[PDB]
Amino acid sequence: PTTENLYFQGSMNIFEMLRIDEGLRLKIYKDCEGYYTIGIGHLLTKSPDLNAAKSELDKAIGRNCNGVITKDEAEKLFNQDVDAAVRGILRNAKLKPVYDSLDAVRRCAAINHVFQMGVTGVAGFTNVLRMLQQKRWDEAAVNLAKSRWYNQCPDRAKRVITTFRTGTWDAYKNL
Ligand SMILES: OCCn1cccn1
Repeated sequence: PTTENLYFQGSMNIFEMLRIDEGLRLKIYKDCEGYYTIGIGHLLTKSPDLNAAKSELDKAIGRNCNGVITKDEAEKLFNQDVDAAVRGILRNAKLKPVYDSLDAVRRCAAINHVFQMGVTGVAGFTNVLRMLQQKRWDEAAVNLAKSRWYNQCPDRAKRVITTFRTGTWDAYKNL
């Protein structure tokens, strides 16, 4: 690895990771599962009603947005959502021990997974959690690749799975 290559891991963190997996959109759009989303992976509602999405948006941002936000607002909402995912892991009796056992890079993958699926969804992956705690990385990655989360929307999940396998940031290189 070059001097520049060795600096790459210092440029990656949970924010940069999710920013790549979720993208950045300033107008309401439907994600790969058909759910109204905005910003950096902020799911507004699972309701099919765009008015519901707009109502949630205005609530979240605090002004009359009419379905559009600024980059600064996207970033603030993103930081709030990341904090929520971390807090959700740390207070959960099943996820905290697994998270604590992980290295720094896999901890980011854990937060990313919770950001995407929510706490109960992730806490339901009983086998994967045991595999991770036992450092069975290849088995964990194969099992994640069986999930509906990954299979219904592979591009948003693939990088996370690779990161659980390797504990490096390589899947986020060379976009
Ligand atoms: O995403 C599976 C790993 N994980 C552990 C705690 C939260 N997530």
